[PDB]
Amino acid sequence: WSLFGWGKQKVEERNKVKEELKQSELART
Amino acid sequence: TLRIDVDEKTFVPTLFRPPAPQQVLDELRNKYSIFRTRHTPEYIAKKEQ
Amino acid sequence: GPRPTMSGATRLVQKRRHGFLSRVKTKNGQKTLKRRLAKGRLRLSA
Amino acid sequence: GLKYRKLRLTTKDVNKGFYKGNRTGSMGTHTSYGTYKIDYTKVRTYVCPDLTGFKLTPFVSKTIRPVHDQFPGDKLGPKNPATYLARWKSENGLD
Amino acid sequence: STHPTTAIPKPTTAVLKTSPLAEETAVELKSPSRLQLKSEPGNKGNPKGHGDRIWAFHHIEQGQVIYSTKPVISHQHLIRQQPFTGKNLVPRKIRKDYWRPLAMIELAGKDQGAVGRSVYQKLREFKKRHELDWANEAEEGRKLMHKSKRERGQELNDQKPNSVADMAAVLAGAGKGNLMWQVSRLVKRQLRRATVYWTNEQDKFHAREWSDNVSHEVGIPGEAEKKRMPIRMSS
Amino acid sequence: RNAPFRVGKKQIFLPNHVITFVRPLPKQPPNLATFIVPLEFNKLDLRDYLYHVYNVEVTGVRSFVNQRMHEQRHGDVGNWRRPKSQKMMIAELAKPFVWPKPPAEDAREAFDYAMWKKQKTAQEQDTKFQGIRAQGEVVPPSQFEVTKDRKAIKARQSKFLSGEETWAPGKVNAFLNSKI
Amino acid sequence: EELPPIQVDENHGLWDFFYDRETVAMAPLEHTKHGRAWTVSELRKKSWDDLHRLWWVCVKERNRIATANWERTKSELGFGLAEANERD
Amino acid sequence: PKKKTSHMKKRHRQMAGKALKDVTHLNRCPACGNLKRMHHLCSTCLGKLKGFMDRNG
RNA sequence: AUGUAUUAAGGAGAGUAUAACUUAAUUUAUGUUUAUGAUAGAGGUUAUCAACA
RNA sequence: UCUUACUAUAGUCAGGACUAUAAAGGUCCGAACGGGUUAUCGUUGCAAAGAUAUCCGAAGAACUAUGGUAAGCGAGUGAA
RNA sequence: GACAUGAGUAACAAAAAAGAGUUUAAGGUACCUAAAAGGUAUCUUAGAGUCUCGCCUAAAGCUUAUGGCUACGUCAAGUAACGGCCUCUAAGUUUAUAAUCUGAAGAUUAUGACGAUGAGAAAACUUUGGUACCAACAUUUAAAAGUGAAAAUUGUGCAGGAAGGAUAAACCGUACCUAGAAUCUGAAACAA
Ligand SMILES: [K+]
Ligand SMILES: [K+]
Ligand SMILES: [Mg+2]
Ligand SMILES: [Mg+2]
Ligand SMILES: [Mg+2]
Ligand SMILES: [Mg+2]
Ligand SMILES: [Mg+2]
Ligand SMILES: [Mg+2]
Ligand SMILES: [Mg+2]
Ligand SMILES: [Mg+2]
Ligand SMILES: [Mg+2]
Ligand SMILES: [Mg+2]
Ligand SMILES: [Mg+2]
Ligand SMILES: [Mg+2]
Ligand SMILES: [Mg+2]
Ligand SMILES: [Mg+2]
Ligand SMILES: [Mg+2]
Ligand SMILES: [Mg+2]
Ligand SMILES: [Mg+2]
Ligand SMILES: [Mg+2]
Ligand SMILES: [Mg+2]
Ligand SMILES: [Mg+2]
Ligand SMILES: [Mg+2]
Ligand SMILES: [Mg+2]
Ligand SMILES: [Mg+2]
Ligand SMILES: [Mg+2]
Ligand SMILES: [Mg+2]
Ligand SMILES: [Mg+2]
Ligand SMILES: [Zn+2]
Repeated sequence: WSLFGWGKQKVEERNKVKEELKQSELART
Repeated sequence: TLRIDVDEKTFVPTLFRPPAPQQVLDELRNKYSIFRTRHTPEYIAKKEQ
Repeated sequence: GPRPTMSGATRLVQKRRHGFLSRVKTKNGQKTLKRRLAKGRLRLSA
Repeated sequence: GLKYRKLRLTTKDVNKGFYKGNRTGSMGTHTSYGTYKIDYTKVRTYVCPDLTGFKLTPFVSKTIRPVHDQFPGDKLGPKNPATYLARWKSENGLD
Repeated sequence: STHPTTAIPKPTTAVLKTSPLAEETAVELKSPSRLQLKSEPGNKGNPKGHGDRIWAFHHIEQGQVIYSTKPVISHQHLIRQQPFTGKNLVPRKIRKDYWRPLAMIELAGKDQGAVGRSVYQKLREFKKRHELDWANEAEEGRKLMHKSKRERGQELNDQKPNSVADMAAVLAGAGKGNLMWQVSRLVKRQLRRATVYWTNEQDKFHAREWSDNVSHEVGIPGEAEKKRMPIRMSS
Repeated sequence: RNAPFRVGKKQIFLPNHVITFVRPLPKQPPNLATFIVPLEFNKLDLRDYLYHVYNVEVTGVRSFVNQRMHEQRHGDVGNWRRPKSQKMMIAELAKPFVWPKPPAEDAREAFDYAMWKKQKTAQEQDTKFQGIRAQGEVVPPSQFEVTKDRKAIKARQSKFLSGEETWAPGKVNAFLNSKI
Repeated sequence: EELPPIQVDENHGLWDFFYDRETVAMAPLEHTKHGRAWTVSELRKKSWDDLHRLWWVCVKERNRIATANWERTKSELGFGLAEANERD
Repeated sequence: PKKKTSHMKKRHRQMAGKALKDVTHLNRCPACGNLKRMHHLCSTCLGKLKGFMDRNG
């Protein structure tokens, strides 16, 4: 996730990486 | 658009009047382009002379 | 040494001397254009 | 003057009678005392039709898949002047 | 040598409270002047009609105001009414595409031009005390002293809201020697009627309260002929 | 069908222009409408384009051209050129039009302003550092903002010195088969 | 900034540049809820009158997207320039 | 210069008697105990007391 | 660098889906062969998952 | 676009004194402006021709601005 | 091409000049405090302002040019309170036409076109040749007085002082900088 590609993508693409990070934190607990 | 509207057929060909105002053709293509292939008989007649 | 020969220079005299129309319109100016054109110059004049 | 002198000259650089337009079109003629007479035969108007009740929008639902036209066996399928004249007879014979 | 005042509550001669600092209202600080206790002040030594109407023009972009006795401003007004408020902030001339009539004040007396020449003086003396001696905006309101000298000069130019507050004050008897007062001294006094014409209805709301002797009308005479339509709130 | 002005005779049925309606300036009256129009647009066109397309009457139009900085074809490389200038027009509406005020920063969640802000500050700090390098300078180590990795090594330092935890040799430095 | 706001005509001609009358720009999540472009096949069944009226619906639709892009950038609303580039 | 100065004769000029001297005149501050220069006022207590006399008085 | 073949007017300015090029800046159709090719699915923007003529 | 001469169109020269004039003078003292007399500094300079003081002309053969013409086998311009 | 030496040396000296407070944003430290935070103080970077002092001042101020590697929200039918474009022409230019001369290239003359540094109706509403002319100098003139323009009146000297045309609002310029304090020319942030 670059700093100049984070704003070149639609919200759906961005909001799909947050569920990836979110689902990665539920297994660490 | 609703599916009922996209499927409506309203085009009726014509033979004595153009499909649209003759002035519109000047906007679709450039009358003076060097890429014009459809010329008028009066023009070709002047070019052959 | 070098002198400040461009102090008080106007850009109207630049177009009248080294402009594009000063060259296409003269026999000797058409040579300068073709030379710069054959070399690849982007700035044929001015 | 070193470098800016070499850029293309614009109207926002010099003022001593240098004029350059933006290709906005000639809307009239110049008078002999410095005024301008607008010839309204050259002025352009925009023909916008009444859009009340118009149901077509610039988008088509993605449910309806994009399909092209077949025109089987007719090299000049969509441009065939025969299928435009023959189609005219059946549908609209008068005009 | 100049003497600046301090933002301290003071008494007003007007009928209304022009500013929150005002302590009292309609206070006699000096015996009525010669023309104050006069039922019909006259256009004694001035041209016919002079003083019947007063105009106010403002820069629609920057907010600079100019008061004039005639329906049109000239190069004199820009020099004698706009103090230096910073480099590139005092225009070199009047540009017709920026200056518009802000408002116009018309008195009931159609030949008592001496009352308008007084209203014009308090408006021009209040405007000088807004560009100078702005101690009431140094630490409150616009906070001109907390701004850079560049931004401070831009706010000092924006005298349009201040000018509309000088109208509600002057037209309510503010000032000492204001001729809008009418003292009978048979000792009851009242204010003379007036009418303010606005190009923008919303512009008359810069004054927190208007007096009871002023009537508000929309549209200035001669502005419609110029194809300039007035701005109405009700629409 | 009677326009307030005089209409031209050249009919344009399929115009390709894009008109942008921009916000006015803070002190401008509410009867001025600013637009970004093509460079070839003129005052007569906007007056006719605003009435036949949007049904907006205007008593006058003003236009001014905004130039663009000269640049290099490829940013830092290439010949020196100049983009096409921009044309703005201010129409004097006959009916006032007032814009809405922008939403509060805390109420822009529909646009994902939170994530957008973090990304904006990052680029703001990378453009500032690249300007500090353009002056022939660097940020001294004493001025670098302590990151999350430097704040966790200071909490461990106070936990080892205090005596809470007992230091032990690392076990994940390398996966050797000897284990000694 | 503390003046009584004027009454703007509800049916004003300039309300056509705005997607939402409160926020000029449309939320990115609701800005992508559109279909696809008309294919030449579908446009071959329409008369000049329909194709002439459907053209101006795009001219006014493109003006509505340019206006939103300027507001979103100038007012720092947030993201949505990737969702509008597909709509435009 | 007639010749280039060698590494030896340039290292003599740079470090022979030009070693930075360690400051040894340091004492603690009576009010707070922090290290300060001798005969000098604490910089952390000066600002704090200087600011303490500006609030209340 | 040489050889073979083919061809016989060249450049720039600005703009544009930054592999896609001209304000239509990724047009619309035909025929054939498609893994024994050529040299029984998913996918129209989550696109252009097809080359030749 | 420097500079020399010419050319067209324009501008500028505080104040005072003398002289036959209100205005007739390559007159006088002296600013602006134009020169560059002498000395000092500077000399990898602030400056590939500058600083300081001093000095000269300052209604004229004056000075200045924007254009134009004339130069490189022959030599353009040259109060030289 | 890289890296040494001189050398951490010279230099950062236009004879204007500084002093003490205050404040904003981001970030670095120390203490408070261990619920993260917040608070107090301090430093770095980028700003802002207050009180006092001094410097330039027919400027080192303001408004604008030539110009611009400073920046792009700079907004006009015309006059008051605007230029260009446009009309007219001077010095001149002409791969325009005609004629003529000429080793080719070309040159000459006439006409046309083009060419400002000049001339261009009205408006606080507007669309013949001294019966002369608008070079220099001097004088007079918008009536309370003085001063400076504008234009005109009269006159003086010789060095003897243009050309031509007439007489419902498009397009382009409008930002900033004027050289002692960040922008023009001098190779540059140059005491010119
Ligand atoms: K003298
Ligand atoms: K010849
Ligand atoms: Mg086209
Ligand atoms: Mg074609
Ligand atoms: Mg030389
Ligand atoms: Mg010169
Ligand atoms: Mg400029
Ligand atoms: Mg300029
Ligand atoms: Mg011209
Ligand atoms: Mg300006
Ligand atoms: Mg010269
Ligand atoms: Mg003399
Ligand atoms: Mg003498
Ligand atoms: Mg000499
Ligand atoms: Mg020496
Ligand atoms: Mg030494
Ligand atoms: Mg030494
Ligand atoms: Mg030293
Ligand atoms: Mg801090
Ligand atoms: Mg002096
Ligand atoms: Mg520069
Ligand atoms: Mg303009
Ligand atoms: Mg104009
Ligand atoms: Mg001409
Ligand atoms: Mg001129
Ligand atoms: Mg200098
Ligand atoms: Mg100087
Ligand atoms: Mg310089
Ligand atoms: Zn201490």
